[PDB]
Amino acid sequence: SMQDPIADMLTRIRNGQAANKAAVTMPSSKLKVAIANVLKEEGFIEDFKVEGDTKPELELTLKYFQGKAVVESIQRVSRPGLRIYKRKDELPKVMAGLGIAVVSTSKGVMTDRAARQAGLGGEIICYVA
Amino acid sequence: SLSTEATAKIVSEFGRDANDTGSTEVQVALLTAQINHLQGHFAEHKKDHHSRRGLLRMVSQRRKLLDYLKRKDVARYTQLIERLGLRR
Amino acid sequence: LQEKLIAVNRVSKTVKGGRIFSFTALTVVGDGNGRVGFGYGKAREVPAAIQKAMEKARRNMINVALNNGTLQHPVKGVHTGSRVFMQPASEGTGIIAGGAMRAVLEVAGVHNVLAKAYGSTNPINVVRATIDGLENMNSPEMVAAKRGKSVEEI
Amino acid sequence: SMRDMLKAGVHFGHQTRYWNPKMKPFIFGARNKVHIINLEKTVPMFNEALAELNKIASRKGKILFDAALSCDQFFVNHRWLGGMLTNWKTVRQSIKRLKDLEKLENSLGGIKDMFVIDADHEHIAIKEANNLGIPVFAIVDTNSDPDGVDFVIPGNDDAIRAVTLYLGAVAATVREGRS
RNA sequence: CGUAAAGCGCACGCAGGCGGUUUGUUAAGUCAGAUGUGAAAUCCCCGGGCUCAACCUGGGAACUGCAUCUGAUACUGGCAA
RNA sequence: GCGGCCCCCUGGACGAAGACUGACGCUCAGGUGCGAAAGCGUGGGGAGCAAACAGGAUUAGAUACCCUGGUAGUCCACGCCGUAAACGAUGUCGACUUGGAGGUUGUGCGCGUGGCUUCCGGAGCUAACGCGUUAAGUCGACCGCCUGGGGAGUACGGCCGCAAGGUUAAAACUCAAAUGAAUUGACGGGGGCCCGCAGUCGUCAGCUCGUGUUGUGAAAUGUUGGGUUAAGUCCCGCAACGAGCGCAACAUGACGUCAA
Ligand SMILES: CN(C)[C@@H]1C(O)=C(C(N)=O)C(=O)[C@@]2(O)C(O)=C3C(=O)c4c(O)cccc4[C@@](C)(O)[C@H]3C[C@@H]12
Ligand SMILES: [K+]
Ligand SMILES: [K+]
Ligand SMILES: [K+]
Ligand SMILES: [K+]
Ligand SMILES: [K+]
Ligand SMILES: [K+]
Ligand SMILES: [K+]
Ligand SMILES: [Mg+2]
Ligand SMILES: [Mg+2]
Ligand SMILES: [Mg+2]
Ligand SMILES: [Mg+2]
Ligand SMILES: [Mg+2]
Ligand SMILES: [Mg+2]
Ligand SMILES: [Mg+2]
Ligand SMILES: [Mg+2]
Ligand SMILES: [Mg+2]
Ligand SMILES: [Mg+2]
Ligand SMILES: [Mg+2]
Ligand SMILES: [Mg+2]
Ligand SMILES: [Mg+2]
Ligand SMILES: [Mg+2]
Ligand SMILES: [Mg+2]
Ligand SMILES: [Mg+2]
Ligand SMILES: [Mg+2]
Ligand SMILES: [Mg+2]
Ligand SMILES: [Mg+2]
Ligand SMILES: [Mg+2]
Ligand SMILES: [Mg+2]
Ligand SMILES: [Mg+2]
Ligand SMILES: [Mg+2]
Ligand SMILES: [Mg+2]
Ligand SMILES: [Mg+2]
Ligand SMILES: [Mg+2]
Repeated sequence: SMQDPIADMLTRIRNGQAANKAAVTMPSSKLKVAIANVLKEEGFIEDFKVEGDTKPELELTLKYFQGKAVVESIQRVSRPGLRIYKRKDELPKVMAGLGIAVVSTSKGVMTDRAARQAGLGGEIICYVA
Repeated sequence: SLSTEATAKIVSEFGRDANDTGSTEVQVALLTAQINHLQGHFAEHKKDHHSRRGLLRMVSQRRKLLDYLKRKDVARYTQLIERLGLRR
Repeated sequence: LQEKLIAVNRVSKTVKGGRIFSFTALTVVGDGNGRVGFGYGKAREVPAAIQKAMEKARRNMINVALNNGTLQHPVKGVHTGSRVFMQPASEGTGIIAGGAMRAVLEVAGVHNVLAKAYGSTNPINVVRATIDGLENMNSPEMVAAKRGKSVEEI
Repeated sequence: SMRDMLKAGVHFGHQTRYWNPKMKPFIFGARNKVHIINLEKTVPMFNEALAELNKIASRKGKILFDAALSCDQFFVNHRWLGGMLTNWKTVRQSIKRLKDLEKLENSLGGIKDMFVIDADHEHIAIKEANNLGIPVFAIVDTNSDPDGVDFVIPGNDDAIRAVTLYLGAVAATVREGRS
């Protein structure tokens, strides 16, 4: 059964980029939208939008630069079978700072850089580069 | 399998209406009716292993629905097993 | 271009008469400034094999975006059974790598690096894994470019 | 322009079973199991293929392909010899033998004193062009892979009538570009 | 873990692990801060003393831990709908 | 695993259009059940076939293969056994990711849309072979299992079994390999096509190289293929393009083989 919707979102992006899809759609959730917001603000995806009400669908517009997909890697870190939490000092650097780690903190989902500047740890959702 | 008429009776007794085929009580009552009916079949046909696998699926499904109902509403659970004459 | 001979190997094919020995030569060439290529040459004699390898290496060079004679970030490279890891290091570290990886990194112009070869250490595949690792390494500028940000934002 | 393209029959693709899925962007639709090419992609991609061919040949270029001789250019119209570009150092000796004293005339007569019709058919030539870093300008039909092609031109390239339109245009544009 | 060693012959299923989506609540996990403790020696850093060194030695850092208190509430858990 | 036809009892799957329940789910150590063939127990049955066995051949021998026979068994009822290359040598569930050609089974208006299934192939993956929307691709959940070849799936102990045996499962000791896939040869009581009165092989028509291209690589291609020739002779095709030594032409013995 479906036991990790976030890993599914990341995979839809990974597989979408590898297949040169313009957009990818999926069942929405508040956490998926929170992650989509971070990906947009850091410039990994172009745009997102939620459509529906009873069964909302999240669409992500993927971005390509010089033919190549911009999301070169995207990996689930914390997962249902093994949750991963880090203190502020132990927050991971992705690609020596050139990538992002998405972190769920008590002040919402944000990048590792924003968590570190806010002085927060949290759950490491995924690495993006 | 259970007849259209026998099914429709069970939906009337245990359901909220004729349309209420989905409720846990109805589902459990329907499974119970077919489990009880098939006792006669397997008394005669002891080596019908293939059909017995279908019976044991009915038994397992009933067990899972009863466990769901027990933790959702103990009182409805208690009423149901009394009406159908189940141990648990 | 600096040129380095990594490995020479005697290979054999059988014929009616007996065995026909020949030689293979694996070489790397580089400008010492983020340009590197490898070549693999085969001949009946060792010096001919090396010459063929060096000619191949010069025409099959790729560009690597260096930083101060070290890497931009940790990189993984894979080819066949060879899996390599390479990490940026501080000045005065030197090339902390095995011989095949060392030859590549030296001619490429990587002075400081920590490396490790996992799996097969077969030179032919280690060199391909290493160059594969280097060529897909991102600089901050291209990251900034693809993400549509400034480098200070990155 | 577009009216004269479909007049010739640029729009007619191969049958749907023979298609390359990479050509899906350029395909407009299908009728009786035959893909129809969108000429609204052809027009700008063709006209921009003329523009870069204007730019290269203005730098004293060598367009390799009646149309070639009209433009003072080189051609291969029989069997492409494997290694004609990548093994040029050897193939020159056959050129040398062709002009020291009909077999080499068929094979090398068009390039004796040295643009793709059908990219799938001329896959060897495109591969050689890619190896040496030579910009390919190919007509790509629905059954064909456009990955090697630098300047894709989505269109028919089986009918001589469609071919004469394309070959006329490139020979026209470059000749006026050199005068 | 197709063929190198490695998918139970197949299934049902208790314990266990895991759990779609929304709101509220809780604050167990998690996170933050503070306080107490974490012997000295050792290791490490900057110094000092034996002609130097080993060795001896001043102060620091470290001891990644544990406990308690006060907060945060995104995520996981509990509870309610 | 299941194959004539008919009836009786009965399990599952799939589709259409709704209605209903409201996370009731996925996986599953231990547990429990089912589980080919052979085999075992009791009672039946026994045409054909056939372990054992007997005779006849074959052979140096022939406890075989071949022949003539032939008992258990193969069949039925009930009970046991619990294993097979029980195989897709590929655990179950869910999501995602270009195409082509079929089979089978529903269903809506030539054109759609479901289920199951077969072949080819793209990216990707893979040591390679290959796999490729029925993944061996990209991910997540849970389980099972591996850790050099042997010794050994053996011993001991436990459990199970009427027995045969099954299951769980070591150690000492011993070796520097064992192994997988693929490559070039050679070889075959493999296949196709040809030739010869059927120092050496052999006057046999072969043997190679450069450059290019393919493969991670050994290597491959060229030299294969369609014809034709005494001839790699020649022609035509062809990721090869050329060249050398042989052939031929003007007795002549290619590269090599046998530490001859
Ligand atoms: C200590 N430990 C409990 C060991 C163990 O882990 C075993 C295992 N299979 O994993 C045993 O078999 C182990 O438990 C065990 O049973 C052992 C043995 O039976 C024997 C016997 O019987 C004779 C010689 C040697 C052994 C042995 C060395 O293999 C014993 C090892 C035992
Ligand atoms: K909570
Ligand atoms: K369970
Ligand atoms: K008998
Ligand atoms: K291969
Ligand atoms: K399992
Ligand atoms: K051993
Ligand atoms: K060659
Ligand atoms: Mg190569
Ligand atoms: Mg190894
Ligand atoms: Mg084996
Ligand atoms: Mg095996
Ligand atoms: Mg299996
Ligand atoms: Mg199950
Ligand atoms: Mg949840
Ligand atoms: Mg707490
Ligand atoms: Mg201390
Ligand atoms: Mg909650
Ligand atoms: Mg039997
Ligand atoms: Mg018997
Ligand atoms: Mg007989
Ligand atoms: Mg016999
Ligand atoms: Mg077994
Ligand atoms: Mg079988
Ligand atoms: Mg089979
Ligand atoms: Mg098996
Ligand atoms: Mg089936
Ligand atoms: Mg396939
Ligand atoms: Mg045993
Ligand atoms: Mg035993
Ligand atoms: Mg030969
Ligand atoms: Mg010749
Ligand atoms: Mg040929
Ligand atoms: Mg002669």
